Amino acid sequence: GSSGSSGKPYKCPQCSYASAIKANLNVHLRKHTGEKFACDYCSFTCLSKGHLKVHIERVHKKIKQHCRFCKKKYSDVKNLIKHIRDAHDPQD
Ligand SMILES: [Zn+2]
Ligand SMILES: [Zn+2]
Ligand SMILES: [Zn+2]
Repeated sequence: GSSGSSGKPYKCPQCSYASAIKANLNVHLRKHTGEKFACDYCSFTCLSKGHLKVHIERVHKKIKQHCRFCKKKYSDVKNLIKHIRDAHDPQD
């Protein structure tokens, strides 16, 4: 085999786990982490829901949007909903 000798230097700070590879320690620590809260507007993720609120309140507040029925542009997603409820209503 082309692999190196035994010893498992890369060790977990939280449990008895060890490996010979840094990527195996990185992947293992993902079990010990907190909850991932994802953004509703981008691929962003956070371990703190209060920082995720600030991310949306700064990055995705008064965000440009378009209608899925008439392709009209809108200045806020909340303004687009009122347009869909008036012009494209679900009969419910
Ligand atoms: Zn561990
Ligand atoms: Zn985002
Ligand atoms: Zn529309």
